[PDB]
Amino acid sequence: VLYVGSKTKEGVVHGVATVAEKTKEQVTNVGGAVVTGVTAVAQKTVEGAGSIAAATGFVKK
Amino acid sequence: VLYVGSKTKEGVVHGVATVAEKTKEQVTNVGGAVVTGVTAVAQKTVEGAGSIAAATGFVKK
Amino acid sequence: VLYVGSKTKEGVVHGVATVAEKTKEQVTNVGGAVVTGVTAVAQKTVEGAGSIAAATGFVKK
Amino acid sequence: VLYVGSKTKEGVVHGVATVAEKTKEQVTNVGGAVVTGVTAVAQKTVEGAGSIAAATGFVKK
Amino acid sequence: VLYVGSKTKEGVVHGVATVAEKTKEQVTNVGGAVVTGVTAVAQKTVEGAGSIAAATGFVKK
Amino acid sequence: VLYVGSKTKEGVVHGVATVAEKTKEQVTNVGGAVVTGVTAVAQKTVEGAGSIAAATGFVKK
Repeated sequence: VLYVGSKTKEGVVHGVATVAEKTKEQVTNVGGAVVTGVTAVAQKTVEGAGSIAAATGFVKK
Repeated sequence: VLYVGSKTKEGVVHGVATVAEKTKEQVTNVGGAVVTGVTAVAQKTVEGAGSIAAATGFVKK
Repeated sequence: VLYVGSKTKEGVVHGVATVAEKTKEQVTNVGGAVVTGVTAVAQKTVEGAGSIAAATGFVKK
Repeated sequence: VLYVGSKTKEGVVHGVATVAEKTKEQVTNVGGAVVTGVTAVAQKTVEGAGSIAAATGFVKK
Repeated sequence: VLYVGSKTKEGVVHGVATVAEKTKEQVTNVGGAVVTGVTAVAQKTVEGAGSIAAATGFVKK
Repeated sequence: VLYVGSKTKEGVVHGVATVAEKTKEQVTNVGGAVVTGVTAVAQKTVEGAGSIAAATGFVKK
């Protein structure tokens, strides 16, 4: 009947500092799924499936 | 009946600092799915499936 | 009937500092699922399955 | 007689990532010297005095 | 007679990540010297006095 | 006569990650010297006095 939600945070990312000094970064994929280098991600889902970094090789049916 | 949501945050990203010094970055994909280098992403879904960095090799049916 | 949620946090990441000095980073995938390098991720799901870094080789049916 | 200096670094700063979330930052100075917030500074001096963040109240003579 | 200095580093700073979440930062100085918040600084001096964060109240002579 | 210095490091700082969550940081100085918060500093001096974070109240002469 009454909802006084104030300064609420849901799925929040803040204050991130990153440094990546790589001389060689290589990815080789053959028929699959590769997810690499996810940083500072936020989301909110209502009545649904919520993935961030989800890999699936294949779905044979 | 009453909703007084104030200063609410849902799926929020802020204050991000990144440095990437790479001499060589290489990706090789053959028939699959490759997701690389997602940074500072935010979203909100209502009554739906919400992905951010989702890879799927293939869907054979 | 009454909900006075104030300064609530649900699925929150903040204050992260990272340094990655790698001379060579290599990934080789053949028909599967590889998830690498997830950092500073937050999410909130309501009535749904919530994954962050979920890998599945394949789903044969 | 011979100097084959190669890829030499002297006074070098690189790859810096910073985040500063401050709600209130205040400085009050009365007759002195205040140095605040030096970041990612580099220099090289030859036959001279080299300061970066040097404060001196006063020099009465 | 011969100097083959190669890939030499002298006074070098690299790969720094910092996060500072401060609600209130205050400095009050009366007739002195205050040095605050030096980060990721590098220098090289030859035949001279090298300071980075040096404070001196006063020099009465 | 011969100097084959290779990959030499002198006064080097690298790979530093810092997080500072302070609710209130206060400094009060009256006629002296205050040095606060030095981080990731490097230097090299040749034939000279090298200080990094040196405080001196005063020099009366």
